[PDB]
Amino acid sequence: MLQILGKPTSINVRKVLWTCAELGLAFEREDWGAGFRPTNVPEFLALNPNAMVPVIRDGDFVLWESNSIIRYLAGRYGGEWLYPADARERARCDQWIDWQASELNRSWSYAFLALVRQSPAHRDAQQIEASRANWAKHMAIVEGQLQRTGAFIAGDAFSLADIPIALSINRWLETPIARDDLPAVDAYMTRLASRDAYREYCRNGTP
Repeated sequence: MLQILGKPTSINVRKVLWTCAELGLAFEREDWGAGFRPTNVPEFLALNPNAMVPVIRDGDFVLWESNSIIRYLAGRYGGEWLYPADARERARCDQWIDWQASELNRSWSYAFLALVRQSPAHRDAQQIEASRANWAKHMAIVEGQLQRTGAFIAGDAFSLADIPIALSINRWLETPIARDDLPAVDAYMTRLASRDAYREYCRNGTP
């Protein structure tokens, strides 16, 4: 049985949990992470030298890095419907998956740590606002893409890219900041409410 190592509140663990549910996988999840079970111990570092979650163990195969994990699971467990093999279709998915991790996630760092995790080390009002502003610019890109598709982030069909992207949008919506009206974004999140796993792991009250 697939093992998922990571606390269920982590956005990156939720990418993995959502993907498992969508694909139809059985799994066991162990709590690891800040506030649950500390990862900076030898037994965990041996699995992931980053000491971060998620990590999966699939038989003797150990993998870390959430976007890499969800790609693996879709590739391994009959997920061609979710992550299409055709190069151009897959590229449309990858662009948003990769951008989510490299630009969107980066943008929200200070504001999220300050306002949601209330970190004692992130109390600079100027940097909170700077992060919110930058985050908002990235959310406007998400909005334009969804106006263009009128459906899902990569096109007409729910895909792997919607998992990182919707979870990111959920984080934006659950952070106590003033936000511009983004109607394509709102219509997308309403569209996703039909998916059981979105309700369970994405729009479930947790930032």
